[PDB]
Amino acid sequence: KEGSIEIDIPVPKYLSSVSSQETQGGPLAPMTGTIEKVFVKAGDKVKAGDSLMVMIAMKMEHTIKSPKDGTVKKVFYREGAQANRHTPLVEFEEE
Amino acid sequence: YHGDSVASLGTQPDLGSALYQENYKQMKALVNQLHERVEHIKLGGGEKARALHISRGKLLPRERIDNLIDPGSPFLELSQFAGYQLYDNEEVPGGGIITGIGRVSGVECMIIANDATVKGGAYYPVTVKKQLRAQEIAMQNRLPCIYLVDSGGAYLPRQADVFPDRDHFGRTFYNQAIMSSKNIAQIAVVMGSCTAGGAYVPAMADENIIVRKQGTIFLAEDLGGADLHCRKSGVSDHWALDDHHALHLTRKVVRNLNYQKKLDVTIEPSEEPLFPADELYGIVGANLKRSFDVREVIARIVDGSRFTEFKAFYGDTLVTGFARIFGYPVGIVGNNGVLFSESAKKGTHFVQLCCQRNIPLLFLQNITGFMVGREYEAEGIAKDGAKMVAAVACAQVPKITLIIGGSYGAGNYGMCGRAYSPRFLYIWPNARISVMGGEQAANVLATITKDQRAREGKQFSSADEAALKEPIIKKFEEEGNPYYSSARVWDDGIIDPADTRLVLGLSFSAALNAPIEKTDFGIFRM
Amino acid sequence: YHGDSVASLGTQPDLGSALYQENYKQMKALVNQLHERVEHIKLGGGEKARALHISRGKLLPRERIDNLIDPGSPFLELSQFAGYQLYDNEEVPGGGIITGIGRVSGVECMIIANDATVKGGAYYPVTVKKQLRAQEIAMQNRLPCIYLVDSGGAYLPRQADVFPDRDHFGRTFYNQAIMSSKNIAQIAVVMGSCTAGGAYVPAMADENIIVRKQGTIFLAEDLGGADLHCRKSGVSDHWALDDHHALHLTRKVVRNLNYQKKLDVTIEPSEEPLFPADELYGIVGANLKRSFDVREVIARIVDGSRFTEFKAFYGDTLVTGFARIFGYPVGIVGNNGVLFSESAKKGTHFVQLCCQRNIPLLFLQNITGFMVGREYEAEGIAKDGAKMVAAVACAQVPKITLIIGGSYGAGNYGMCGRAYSPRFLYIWPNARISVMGGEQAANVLATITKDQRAREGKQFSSADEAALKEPIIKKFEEEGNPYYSSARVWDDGIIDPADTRLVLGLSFSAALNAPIEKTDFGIFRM
Amino acid sequence: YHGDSVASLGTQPDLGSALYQENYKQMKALVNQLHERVEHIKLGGGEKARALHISRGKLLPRERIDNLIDPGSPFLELSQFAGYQLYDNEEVPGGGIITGIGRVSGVECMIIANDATVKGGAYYPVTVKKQLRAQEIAMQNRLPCIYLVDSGGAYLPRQADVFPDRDHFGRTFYNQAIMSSKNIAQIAVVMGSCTAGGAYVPAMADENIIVRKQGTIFLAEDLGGADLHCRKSGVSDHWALDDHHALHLTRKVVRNLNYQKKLDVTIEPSEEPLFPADELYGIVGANLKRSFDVREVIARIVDGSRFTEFKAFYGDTLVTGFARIFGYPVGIVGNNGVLFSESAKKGTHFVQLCCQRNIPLLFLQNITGFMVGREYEAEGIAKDGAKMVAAVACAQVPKITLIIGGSYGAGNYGMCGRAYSPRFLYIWPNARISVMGGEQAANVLATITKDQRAREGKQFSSADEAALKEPIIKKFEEEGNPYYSSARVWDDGIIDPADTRLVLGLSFSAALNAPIEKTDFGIFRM
Ligand SMILES: O=CCCCC[C@@H]1SC[C@@H]2NC(=O)N[C@@H]21
Repeated sequence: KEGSIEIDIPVPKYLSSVSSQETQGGPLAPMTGTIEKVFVKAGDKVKAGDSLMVMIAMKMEHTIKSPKDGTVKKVFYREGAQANRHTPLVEFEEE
Repeated sequence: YHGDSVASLGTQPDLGSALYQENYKQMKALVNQLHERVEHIKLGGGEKARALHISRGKLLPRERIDNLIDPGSPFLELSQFAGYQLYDNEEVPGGGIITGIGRVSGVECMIIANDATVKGGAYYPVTVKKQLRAQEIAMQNRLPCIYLVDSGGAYLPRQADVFPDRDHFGRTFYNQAIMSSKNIAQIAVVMGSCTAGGAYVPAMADENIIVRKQGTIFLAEDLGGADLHCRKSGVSDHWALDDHHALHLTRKVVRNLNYQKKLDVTIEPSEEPLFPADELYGIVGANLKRSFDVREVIARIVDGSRFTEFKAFYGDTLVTGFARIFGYPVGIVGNNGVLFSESAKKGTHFVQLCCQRNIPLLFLQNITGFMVGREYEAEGIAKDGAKMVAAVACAQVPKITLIIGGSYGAGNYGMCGRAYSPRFLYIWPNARISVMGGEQAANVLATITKDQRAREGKQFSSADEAALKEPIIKKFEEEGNPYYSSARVWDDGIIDPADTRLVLGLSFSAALNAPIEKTDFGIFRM
Repeated sequence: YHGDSVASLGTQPDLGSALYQENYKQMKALVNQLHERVEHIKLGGGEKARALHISRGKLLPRERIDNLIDPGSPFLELSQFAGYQLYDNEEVPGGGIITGIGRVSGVECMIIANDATVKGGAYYPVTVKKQLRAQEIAMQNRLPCIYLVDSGGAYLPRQADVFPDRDHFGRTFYNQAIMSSKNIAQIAVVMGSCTAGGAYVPAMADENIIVRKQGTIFLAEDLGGADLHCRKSGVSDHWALDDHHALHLTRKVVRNLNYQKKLDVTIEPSEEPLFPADELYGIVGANLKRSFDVREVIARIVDGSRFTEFKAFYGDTLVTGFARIFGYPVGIVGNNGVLFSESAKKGTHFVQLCCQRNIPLLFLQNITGFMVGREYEAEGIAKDGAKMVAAVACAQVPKITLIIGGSYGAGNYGMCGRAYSPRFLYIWPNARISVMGGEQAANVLATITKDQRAREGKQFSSADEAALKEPIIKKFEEEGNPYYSSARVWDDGIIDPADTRLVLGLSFSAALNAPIEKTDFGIFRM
Repeated sequence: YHGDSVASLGTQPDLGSALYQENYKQMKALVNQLHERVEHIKLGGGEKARALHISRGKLLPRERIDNLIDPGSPFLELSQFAGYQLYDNEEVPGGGIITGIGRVSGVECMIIANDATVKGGAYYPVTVKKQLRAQEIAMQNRLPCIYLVDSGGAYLPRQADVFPDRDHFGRTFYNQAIMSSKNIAQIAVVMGSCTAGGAYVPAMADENIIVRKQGTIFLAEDLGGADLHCRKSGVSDHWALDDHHALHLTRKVVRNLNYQKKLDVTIEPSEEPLFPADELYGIVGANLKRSFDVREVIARIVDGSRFTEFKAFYGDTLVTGFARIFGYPVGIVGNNGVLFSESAKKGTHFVQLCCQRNIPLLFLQNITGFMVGREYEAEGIAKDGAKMVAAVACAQVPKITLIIGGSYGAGNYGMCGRAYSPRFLYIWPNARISVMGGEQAANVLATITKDQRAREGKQFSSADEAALKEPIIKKFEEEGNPYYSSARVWDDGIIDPADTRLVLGLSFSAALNAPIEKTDFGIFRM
């Protein structure tokens, strides 16, 4: 009744998967929504914070931004497509 | 204390990848082909034969099994494809006999029922082999045997392959006598005519049930299966009005066996694997030339996808470790490449560990073709491969083998082939089995001819070589097909990969009906 | 039906009595002395050695055990005082090795860890004896052995007492091989350098775990304990990143032993004794000349202070009866005075009863000095005392001995001394052990001298006699001290009397891991 | 059919060669030294003690044995040199006890007689160890034990090393009780005073004989060993007039044991070796640095010098093969150089063969110093040497070890050292035993010091190093001498090489009194 407190138990490194997949293919759609704008061509050099796509979900605008300064290998969606939640939007060239 | 958190096997496959899409499509077609062929075999002799069978008041053979086993219990049928295209112009669905393991009155039993709609229930050479295989399974696991007898005798045109030899029809009665001496109940239900030489099956049984009007036993009603057999002759222990009554009586007989199952192994609560089983379609595919990580297969069949690997970095072409399937402990040995000296040594060490602790063993055979390596000084492999052949043979823990890929040459023996008496042996629809792979054989043939041609001095032209090679490749493909092998009883059935976990769970559960014995090894040639 | 009301042992001591006050004060001082000495031994080599040990990323030996055993489980350490003042100028806390019984993954195991902070983990003669004692305990009770290996090899200056003989370092590998042949798991974790001749310990183990950077195994990283040992050489079964990872792996290995404990004895719900245990301080004291009723000790350790005495009025100097400790049935034999012919006969009868019913035996040794009786025609005692020595030796039920007082002469043998292989042997801080009591020895020496002096005619003066006597008394006191005896491994530890019930409960629980065998007796010389 | 002609081992040595002349001269001197020292030990306490002993009408201890055993039968005495210079100022010839194996009434028995002329028969620490070793030999071979009891009790000045521990005096009665329970007859003859605690030995025996006037048993004539002990007390089973009468009674007692020897092994007629045994003097010599072919030793002890070598060209540093000694089959393992991985594997394979066929094993230890090879990547040896240590330990066939040369480090363990319970262990007068050879130890010490000196920067001069080295070399020589080792009971005796065949024949014959058990091996780390 005073309040609520959360305490975290440290996770041993061994149990944590060593060398987890490191590369993330673009921010994942915040939710299932229509793609309203695409700002990136099949091969485009982008810097962190460069808007890649705009998505409207339940009437709420989200702008996807570039995670890395890597050039874009490919785009998985085009304008007007409906993208499901947590589906890769952009592929980045391996560096 | 069992609260420790542990790592789990498996990774999420790339469903979008073209390889996964192609592999899933190919494997799915094989599974669909397997399903529809079984549907046809399900019909037995055919509509005319089935209509005649029912017209006599008798149940269809598969309906008899449905009524015999406990309501809703799974039934593990064996060798569904026996006799598939085995004989040139005769169709013998399932070999004329249905065998499997089901639960009767809460007890796991082996059920052997003649299919009277197929050639009137006559015994073809494959029919004897299928029955003998079922009896071997029942004895090794101490499973009571129930014979639903409706037979027409031996097939005279092929008598030489049925009557005379040790593994011929005579062995059937020998097995019954031996199991009876070991207190493995033998129950016979005569639900149709018992022909000459089949009259022994009711007589050799511990307890016997005969149907009033349909049943006839004679070495027709007056001669045998008569009220004479039930009362005057005394061959019958129970008298049944119809097929339904006889099946009800059989359940009562099993309930009076005074048997209770006891487990020799430790048990832990069951858990489902962390990954879908149908993903095995994309992961494995149908192309044996491509390679996959066997750990992916393991991750999708073991409880919670938990696996403790043994000697992970030594002899990496072989994977060994401990897991649990439906709560049972299991030691898994699976191929992950070409066998090496280190791999054989690693396997031999692992098999000793499992035998010491009385842990059942599961083998996943996927041997590789020699296209990658012509010889690789295989003489080194011979010295070590034998150590594994010798440990696997002497192991007394229950052994189950699953062929998920190729099975060629001496690699088959080291991985507990049919010759090494695994309790069960199953194959996936994409497997191939042969003395050597087809291509290698062709090359071998080519060299001999080219050189001999050289002694003559006659020129073996490039065309000549190809012409020689093509028939050989064809023969090997035809004879390594999963269907050829299963048509003859080399395995206990072709199973859908999505059903692998269920089949293994049922098989290991049945194998645990017998106590695990101590293992005695021969000399290990160090 | 277990609802019968029964009588209970024990009486309330007179806390106000001067004797109780004095006895409590003396015993308390001994316990406090015992506690603080263990605290010093707890520190091992010292601050500089401990700081160096941690600087290499390794856990301290006792922290390793804490992480290995189940959370919060008690740990029964053995022979804490091995090597206490054993060597003239060298301090070897605990003998350089820590041994005890703890629960790993719910299984009772024997843990043997080298203390690298003590002389770099070198093996002193007492170190070998302590390890050999631990292995003997593990084999007799079928306890899996876990070796936390961090050693520097044998101590060359004392090689003759380490290498050659049967009970020398070589016996360690012999014990490992024998236990492995009996399916008593041998698990080795190399958490530090394995020196010449210690490389065998990882190799002789059934399963082996080695730390990535710290571990080295060679008959340094390149020569042994290398990725070479883990992969190229194959000596390593598991590869661990650090000490924490290795301990986690060890717990997984034990969980896969496929072992479940089974009890041969009947079990009843546990109950605490009806009297406080700390009252034993006042009751017993530290003066061995005074006598106390052993029943008082029994009343404060058995469940509910319930005791069924056998032959109470016959041979009253010995007390025998049935009780229960933590639910286990136990037959208790304790001294209550000088041994007589009736006492020996009564004991022999009782031991046969316990062996017939497979009941564990507990001995409470408190033998009396001969100050009260010079001879008492001890020739009669010889004829009967042997009957008890012979019954006790042949008994196959688990036997535990607790020395709560004196232990002199043949009385030690009859009460299951160290020579008679009790599963465990413990001593209270007030005990004394010798061939004879010190005073008697002096008298014996005096008589011989006085008489021989008489033959010479030289006068042995009263002063001369006293002078002769004093050194003898001193030697006997020094050598009978509980610390002298425990420094060498004659007992498994010195225990606080208030902890007697807990130690017995843990010890009997461990001893029940092995099935109780049938007892075969020799000829009873009637 | 046994008429096949076969090849024979051995070659004629070059008697004229200087090496042979020198080797013969050196070995002969050692044998002469051994003989004359035994002559002195033969006299026991001395003329005054012997004269006093006879003056009481008692036979001398060795005359008692001569009269006890069958006329003209050989007597295999054990540990003749126990206590040789063991104690600083006290001479204890033979440890005060005479033990050996002889034939009584046609039955092989172990005879344990106290030497009353040595310190009045008091039990020194070595005396207890010698007796315990004799009892261990009797139990392992099922030899009846005859105790010629004439003792003065424990040696009080060294009580702490006699009374308390498991392998101390108490164990003597434990062994008697265990052997009696196994139907291994225990016969005691009290031919002199039985002191306190020795009165148990007559009582713990199955059958007992006491001399009328001399014998006294009490925990003097009136108190014990009285007509009271013979009749009133009943401790005595037979009453003897004198020593001669008691020995005659003992022979009658053994004849009534209802025992007949049965052989588990095949037997062939005996044949003498084709070469003289005394040539071993020239072949072997006394210089351990020089090397000889162990086959030469074998050729001069086996029947007809016939030997079937196993894996002759593989791991040639080790020699293994089958032969026969006095008709018994034997598998011989002998060192012929430094142990390698191939040698260890070859030995492990051979030991499995002998255990499978129940063939006794004989080991000939001659390990080599590391002067030739500093390391040779000994890490490889560790992986394989253990396989041999583990096979040798688990072998259940009778094992006899003969040290004909050096015995250092882990090579001792692999060749069935004292720690591995060989039925008998003998050493030639030229042997040396240590943790490592002396020179190597010095080098090791030198390196540590030189480097530590370097950290200080203080110069370790060449002289400084030599000064450090000399004491170490001396210690190792003193402590590896055959006499040091035999003085303590590490071996069962020092034997003349010319007597090797006879000693082995007697030892193997005695070891065959017990049935050969099946061998159970542990896990072979492949
Ligand atoms: O369409 C769903 C409801 C909210 C958006 C509708 C917009 S609000 C501006 C405009 N005026 C209307 O009456 N409807 C649209």
